[PDB]
Amino acid sequence: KTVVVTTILESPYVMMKKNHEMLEGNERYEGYCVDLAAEIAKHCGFKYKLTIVGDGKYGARDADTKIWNGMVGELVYGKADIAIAPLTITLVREEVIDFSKPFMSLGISIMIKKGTPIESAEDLSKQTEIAYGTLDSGSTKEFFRRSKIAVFDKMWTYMRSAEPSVFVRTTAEGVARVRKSKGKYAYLLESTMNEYIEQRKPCDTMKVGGNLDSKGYGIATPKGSSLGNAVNLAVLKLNEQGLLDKLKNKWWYDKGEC
Amino acid sequence: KTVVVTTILESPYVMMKKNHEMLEGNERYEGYCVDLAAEIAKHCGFKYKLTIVGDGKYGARDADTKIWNGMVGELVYGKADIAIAPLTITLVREEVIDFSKPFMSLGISIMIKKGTPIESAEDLSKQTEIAYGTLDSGSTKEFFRRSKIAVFDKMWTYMRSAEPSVFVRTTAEGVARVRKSKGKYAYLLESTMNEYIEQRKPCDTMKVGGNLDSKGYGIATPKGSSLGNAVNLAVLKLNEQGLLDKLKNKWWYDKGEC
Ligand SMILES: CC(C)(C)c1onc([O-])c1C[C@H]([NH3+])C(=O)[O-]
Ligand SMILES: CC(C)(C)c1onc([O-])c1C[C@H]([NH3+])C(=O)[O-]
Ligand SMILES: [Cl-]
Ligand SMILES: [Cl-]
Ligand SMILES: [Zn+2]
Ligand SMILES: [Zn+2]
Ligand SMILES: [Zn+2]
Ligand SMILES: [Zn+2]
Repeated sequence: KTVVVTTILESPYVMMKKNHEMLEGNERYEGYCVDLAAEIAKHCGFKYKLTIVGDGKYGARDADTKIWNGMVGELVYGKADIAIAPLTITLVREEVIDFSKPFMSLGISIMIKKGTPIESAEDLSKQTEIAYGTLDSGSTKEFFRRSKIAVFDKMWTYMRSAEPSVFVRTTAEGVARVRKSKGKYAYLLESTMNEYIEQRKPCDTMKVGGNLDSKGYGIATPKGSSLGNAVNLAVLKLNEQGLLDKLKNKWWYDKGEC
Repeated sequence: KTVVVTTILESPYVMMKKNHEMLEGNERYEGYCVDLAAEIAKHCGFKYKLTIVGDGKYGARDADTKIWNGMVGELVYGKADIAIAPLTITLVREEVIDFSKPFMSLGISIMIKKGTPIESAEDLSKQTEIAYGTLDSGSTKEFFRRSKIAVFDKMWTYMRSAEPSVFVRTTAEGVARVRKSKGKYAYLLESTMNEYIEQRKPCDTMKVGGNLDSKGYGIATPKGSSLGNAVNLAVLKLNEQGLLDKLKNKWWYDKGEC
């Protein structure tokens, strides 16, 4: 009866509360997606258990094993009933899981340390002094891996073979690498996160250029899941009444520091 | 076998070619959605007939009759198999028809004649000198009609009773009214269209303030339609390979005039 919700620790979507070690269950977490799960759960009338993805990944299909990892894997293999997280709706995932209409719109963007002489993807692609990468097992990397668009194909060719590896295991590590590389590392990630980090101390990073592509985050459920149909309508409802915009302001700007 | 596609004449989505009177069938039309239908049809392998919505409306449910009009009505009542147009994904429509993942993201925006002293929805709502309205039988009007958000509820209260009526039957009429009202009429419409018009002669209008809400356009099919599942995957594919961004640049900017 209790719906298992898989998610991933990613600020400001899901964060441990400062005093989480004294709390149990869902109360240990806070954030935009934790607030969103709370809303969906009560408006849809069900009990749920928030569970952090074991491997801490969003989800990609291994070429060798053909196995899905991350949150996508938890849904594909029956470990979770719904994923409420900043999970990008993409063709390859849509073939194996169901997504609700987008609860948030965004795009791939470039994060640089302030002062870095880069203003766009074209600039990055036509130079080597500034290394750049993205998150492993995420949609951004798969976007670049499968892209045949000139500029993006060139960036992928560079990234897939760059040494040291330009890929990071977590967004936190990518941001930390941008902050500690003295302008020599640019990080490709979704605009929403880029925007979030831009407003967090030490305020030493910035989003440059426009978005490279346009995507959306949706709540995901196993293919042909009964719950998915209802959740999709619940998300549409929450959006129309301004709850999602309200949540965005609360977690991005009301808590900003720059 | 031939899929009936309902659409609406709305530049730059669907426009009659200059020499359409000498052409027949689908060849009479051109535009972003005509290009999009052409893509979906060949990548999904089907013949189709583009058909303009009889009443020229997007679709709303009459309170008295409870009947759906516009393109939504054509799908609900079996007159068309798919609607390929700038049809906004909304809760009330989602209850009766199926939408693909968004092929375009946008939001409600304000269109004003250049020079009009209005910079936001709050400004409009706290004054009466400048009348403002939206399109009848569209999602923007239903957004305002059902909204309980303070500012939007106040604007709806004003609009529903304003005299002369602030509602227009077509986007063309709303834009014309903005252009001929000498700053005394502001028009609420989706940002994509606002952006389009801003780049068309006489270049006397402009989009002001940020978007009031965030929405998406999806391709619509009758509920539980087999075609919908496949089209949704086709749209996801087209987006990932940059066809939609390519189409946007072609119909909005490559043809701009301001
Ligand atoms: C963590 C986040 C959200 C900033 C992100 O930034 N670049 C990405 O690839 C992702 C993950 C992506 N949303 C997904 O679902 O794989
Ligand atoms: C014509 C267009 C697209 C500019 C528009 O602008 N305001 C609206 O309500 C609509 C129609 C809407 N997209 C719909 O589906 O009802
Ligand atoms: Cl490597
Ligand atoms: Cl009236
Ligand atoms: Zn609620
Ligand atoms: Zn290496
Ligand atoms: Zn094609
Ligand atoms: Zn009247």
